[PDB]
Amino acid sequence: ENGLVILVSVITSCLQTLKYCDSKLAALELILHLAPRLSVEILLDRITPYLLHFSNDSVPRVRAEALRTLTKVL
Amino acid sequence: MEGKWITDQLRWKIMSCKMRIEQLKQTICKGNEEMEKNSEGLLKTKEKN
Amino acid sequence: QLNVTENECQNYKRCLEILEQMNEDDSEQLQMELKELALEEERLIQELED
Amino acid sequence: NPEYDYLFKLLLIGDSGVGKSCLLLRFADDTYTESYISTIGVDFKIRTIELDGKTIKLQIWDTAGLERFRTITSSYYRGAHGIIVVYDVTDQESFNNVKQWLQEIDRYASENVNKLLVGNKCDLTTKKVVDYTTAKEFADSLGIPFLETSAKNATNVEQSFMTMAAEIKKRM
Amino acid sequence: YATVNGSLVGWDLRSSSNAWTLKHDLKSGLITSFAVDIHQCWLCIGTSSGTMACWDMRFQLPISSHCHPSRARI
Amino acid sequence: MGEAEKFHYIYSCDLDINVQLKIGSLEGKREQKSYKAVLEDPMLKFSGLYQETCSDLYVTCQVFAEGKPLALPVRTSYKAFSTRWNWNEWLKLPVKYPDLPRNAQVALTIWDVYGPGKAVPVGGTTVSLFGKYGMFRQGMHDLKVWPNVEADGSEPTKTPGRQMSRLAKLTKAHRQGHMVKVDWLDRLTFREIEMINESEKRSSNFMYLMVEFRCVKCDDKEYGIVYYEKDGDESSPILTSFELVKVPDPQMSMENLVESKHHKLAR
Amino acid sequence: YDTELQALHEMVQQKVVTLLSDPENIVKQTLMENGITRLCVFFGRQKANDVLLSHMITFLNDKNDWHLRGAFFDSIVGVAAYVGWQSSSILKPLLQQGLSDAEEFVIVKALYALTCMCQLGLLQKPHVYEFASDIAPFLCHPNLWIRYGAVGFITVVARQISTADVYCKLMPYLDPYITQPIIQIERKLVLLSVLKEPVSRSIFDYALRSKDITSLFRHLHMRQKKRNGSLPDCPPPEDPAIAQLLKKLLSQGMTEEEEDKLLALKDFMMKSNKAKANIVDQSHLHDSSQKGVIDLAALGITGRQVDLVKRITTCKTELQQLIQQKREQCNAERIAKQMM
Ligand SMILES: Nc1nc2c(ncn2[C@@H]2O[C@H](COP(=O)(O)OP(=O)(O)OP(=O)(O)O)[C@@H](O)[C@H]2O)c(=O)[nH]1
Ligand SMILES: [Mg+2]
Repeated sequence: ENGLVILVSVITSCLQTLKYCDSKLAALELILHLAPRLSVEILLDRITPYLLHFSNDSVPRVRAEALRTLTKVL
Repeated sequence: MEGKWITDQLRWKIMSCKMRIEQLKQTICKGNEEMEKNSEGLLKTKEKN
Repeated sequence: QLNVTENECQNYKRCLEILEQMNEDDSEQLQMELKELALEEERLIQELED
Repeated sequence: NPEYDYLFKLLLIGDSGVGKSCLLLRFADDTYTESYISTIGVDFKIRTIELDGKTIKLQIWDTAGLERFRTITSSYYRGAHGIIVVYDVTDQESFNNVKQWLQEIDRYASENVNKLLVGNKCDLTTKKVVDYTTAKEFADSLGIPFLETSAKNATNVEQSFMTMAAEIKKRM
Repeated sequence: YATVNGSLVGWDLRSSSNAWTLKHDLKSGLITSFAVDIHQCWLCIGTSSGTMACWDMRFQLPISSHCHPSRARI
Repeated sequence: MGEAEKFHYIYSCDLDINVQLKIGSLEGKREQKSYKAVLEDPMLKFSGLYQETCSDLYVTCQVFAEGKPLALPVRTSYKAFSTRWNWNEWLKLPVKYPDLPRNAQVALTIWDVYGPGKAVPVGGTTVSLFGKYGMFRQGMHDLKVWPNVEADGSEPTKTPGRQMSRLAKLTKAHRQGHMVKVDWLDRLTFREIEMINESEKRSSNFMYLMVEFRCVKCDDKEYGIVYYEKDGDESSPILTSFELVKVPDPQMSMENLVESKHHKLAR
Repeated sequence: YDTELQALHEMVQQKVVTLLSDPENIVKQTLMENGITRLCVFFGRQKANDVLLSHMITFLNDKNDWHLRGAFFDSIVGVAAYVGWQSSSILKPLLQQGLSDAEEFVIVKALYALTCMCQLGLLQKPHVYEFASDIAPFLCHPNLWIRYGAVGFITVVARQISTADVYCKLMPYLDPYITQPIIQIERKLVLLSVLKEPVSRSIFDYALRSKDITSLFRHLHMRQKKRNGSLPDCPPPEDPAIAQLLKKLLSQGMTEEEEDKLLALKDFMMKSNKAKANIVDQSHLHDSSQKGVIDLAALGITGRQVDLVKRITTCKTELQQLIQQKREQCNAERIAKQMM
């Protein structure tokens, strides 16, 4: 999990430019699976900014899942 | 109530038994209908065989 | 409140009257009725097992 | 044609277990049986009758009443000159669904198809729940003829088809 | 095509699979000949004992089996 | 002679209305009345199985996707049953067509009274909401009910609702008019299907819950609901050049959200 | 901490009120089944009563959605327990309203809520007996959910009260609906096995469904007086509707004992009949739903069409496969129908 923060910025660098609902949902699944394996510093400082982003997503399913993921991560 | 409670436990023990007597009776009645059905099925299947 | 409490006492007193006025059922008389049915149940369970 | 004057296609519709099959068998074969064999798909029997001096060949069609074998679209109403909506007089739900069955008639049958509300099982007088007045008022509001028939004891089964055949003939 | 062991197989040529298979009742007889409806609605199988058995090709189930009165091969 | 052959459809993501499911009838017999079990459990005599031929069953419809429920279960309104289970009730589901993913199912559980404050599942059945090529299911469907279990909403469901199986479909196609009509042949063939059906009734204790899906109509047209996502036509303008920009960066000209979170918490 | 804690309480408190006033009942419903009792800690024992509980109480006014009325009773026990005894006064009339609901599944939910609130000691001592008196007639209700929900309440009440109160207060209510007065009625098995037969569903429905239900019970009450000797004789019905209804009831098997149970349920059936009649007045508007047809004219959605006679997203590819299948099916039917 020491190298995980290197993979996290691979994922989070995609999230502001995703187009399809499936890739925004898969992006959310990844965050949820990695969340227990990252430090609270990575969760709050790095991943929360990108869950509040999907909360403002155009797709209602994406917004709905962003909150559901955020709740489980926090 | 102490006197009625004792007698009322029995009144339930009796009534509860009655329900098991009824059920067990009809269970035999159903258990015996499968006798005539499956024994007759046994017969017909033995002549058929 | 005094009326409610007095009514409660009247109720319990009446029920005490009913419980005392009725003859306490003979446990023996009901118990034989239970024992006769216990014999029937067991005699039957044997039949069911067969 | 020397074989017959008119050929009327009659259709029997209604809920499962109302006696659509038994009415058909009581009319075409003059038989009754308690053995229920849910109709699937479509069946038909042919009986030729005498009516007003004319020879009428009736092809009476029996249909599945079970929802499991029914669909929204229904091809069977096509080409039918008359439709018998059978309900079980002992079964209120069957009578209630007559409205549903009439909507299927209205949207799938001919615009001028003839209709007939039949309350079968009138021989079950102790179990009857739908009164003759309740059904007669309902049928009269819609103008469709109404009979209470019984396939079990042949009560009024012939006249229900004779009525339909006569009404269709009056229409032709 | 019909086979000696009672299977009347429908082989699709533009594929390699069967469109259908009809297991003829060899109690009836050996298939000697069969005919198919020009409307492709039903078929009739003629057997060596005179049985001619009909199949509904729309539903693929047998519907009739009339036998010759002398049980003469078809 | 016939209306035209045009296929009309609406995207599921464009039909912003609640899904509605009709609960029709529950055909079939229940698990008899095993009086062996009642001697072991006396509470079992006080259950719908043993109190009426048709207990007043109810159905709960819940929509699941990816093994998770999309919203709460919806229950059929009370209907007193005497000789047949026929709810005939349209249930407005808490999910809309835009809300439904491609693997959305409806898990339908038939429930019965089991003593005070306890419902037992009579059976369960699950059917996918979209078909094999992503069209919302239409019309009347008969679903296999799995005895003594709740409908499973997991992916894949262990209680799928979808000889008589094949024939019923052909029978429905015949009744709708899709199969060619041949009177002499239909008369003979359906008697055999009836024999098959009766044999299956006696052979198995199967139950079917017939359900119906609403029809989308506009100007007497029929629209199928096909699964789509908004922007599903946005074929990405992908281009294979790497003359200067060898290493594309997706976050390239994007707000730094970790700095804005910090700005919002310090300033 | 006191400021941050109160700010957090106000933030959550505003979002719960926002969700309890949602335009969709499913949102209000969803909020109740997830954690409304857990959110009571943010409101506090007093605002949970003043704000949160008052909001939930309005859910019972929704007479066109029984699911919301049922969801209120599934969650009222947690809020009532949290608010404490000050909520028993406001909820007592609402719980009685829940027992005369138009949907019998809301009665079962109200019965259950009463059961749980009795288990928790939330029902005041005198109010426990008033609910027992009103719930006793359900022991003969044709609906088994209601009948067994009533058994659930009565057994719980008997456990809460002393054995003296069981014989002296609760048993008097149960004697009409019990074949044999057993003091062990705290056990579900004991009560269930001593129940009398319920009113027949058919007979119950005939009486319940009659428009003149009030005049029916008025007459049925006089038939009982002749039975009880309180009258020398009972004249036939004075109204042709009651005459027709009474002969329908007697012919359909209405026993003298079912008349007595129907008279015990009289209060429940008149209020329940009244609730159903109120909703029916509004039901005249919402009739198109029963028909299986959706009309697009209410939204004007983009309808699309293809002729079946002539990256890529997964849904786009799958549409083309569906349209291909549609073209093939119509062609197949056309050819098949052409051969015949
Ligand atoms: N007493 C009585 N019973 C009848 C009468 N007609 C039919 N039945 C019974 O009801 C059953 C159902 O009758 P069917 O004719 O098979 O009913 P159906 O309308 O054909 O039902 P489906 O074929 O499934 O649509 C029969 O098996 C009989 O036992 C009747 O006139 N009187
Ligand atoms: Mg039939």
